Amino acid sequence: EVVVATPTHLISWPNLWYKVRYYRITYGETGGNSPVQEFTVPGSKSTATISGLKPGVDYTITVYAVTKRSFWSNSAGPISINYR
Amino acid sequence: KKPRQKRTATKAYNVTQAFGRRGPEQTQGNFGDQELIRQGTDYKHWPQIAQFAPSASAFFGMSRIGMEVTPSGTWLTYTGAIKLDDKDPNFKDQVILLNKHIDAYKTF
Amino acid sequence: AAEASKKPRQKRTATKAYNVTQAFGRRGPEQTQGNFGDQELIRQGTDYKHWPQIAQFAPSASAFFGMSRIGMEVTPSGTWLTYTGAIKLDDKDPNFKDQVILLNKHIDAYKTFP
Repeated sequence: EVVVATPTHLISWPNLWYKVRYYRITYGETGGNSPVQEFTVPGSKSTATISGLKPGVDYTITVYAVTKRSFWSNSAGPISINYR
Repeated sequence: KKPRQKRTATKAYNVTQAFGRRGPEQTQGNFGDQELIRQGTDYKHWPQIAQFAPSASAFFGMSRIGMEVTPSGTWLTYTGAIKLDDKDPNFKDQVILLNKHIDAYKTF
Repeated sequence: AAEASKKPRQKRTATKAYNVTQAFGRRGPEQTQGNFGDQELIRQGTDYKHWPQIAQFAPSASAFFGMSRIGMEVTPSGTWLTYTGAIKLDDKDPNFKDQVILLNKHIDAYKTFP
């Protein structure tokens, strides 16, 4: 809904969190008999490039915001997208 | 028909249709038990819940408002907190009513 | 100023008579302070010439509860209902460029007040 994957793969998301430190991005095959892979992006950026993968298999890119503790910590949650 | 933020959820037009499924995602609503999802503003205990919803003025006066720009588009972000009055005779029932609706979906 | 105050904070209407600072406290960086409004909006509340153009982004009650990440916080300062979300501007609307211009004016205004 808010996460976009513009081909050439470039992931982009709006900052919906209070006092973001950094992000944690996970990616692997939707379903899939592997664990997701995990890399970190500075607080200041809200894009990331994903290279590798495979065409034809579905992917789930999830964005996690690591943030200062606040009144909104308790209710926060990731953004995700599915593409191929 | 109406833009999301102006939509009224009713018996005809459920919370799921108007506001999407309840969910853990930052951009998903988390509030409402099965009964609320199904009745919206027709819900028996709506005005007990509605007394906590800000007016336009108070929305813009109390909250923290941001702007975020990306491909998906342009998002106006809002973040705030409404202080419950603990002298209020009905304080307890206000709390238990709110807590029953928060994160309800996780158990259904 | 006496009657517009008795209302609980979240049902108050800011006017020239009862202003944004009176209704809703100072603009500030603190987690429970507001940060929207230039000096004219602050002083004028809902009498601002362009209030309806800001109003249209305010959520109905249904939407407040339907869209937001809703939360509870229990602290020595008391018990709080927390809310966050995001409202998508329609960039297909003819006034989109103006909407952005108007809201920019106000967002974190207080930080460039003389």
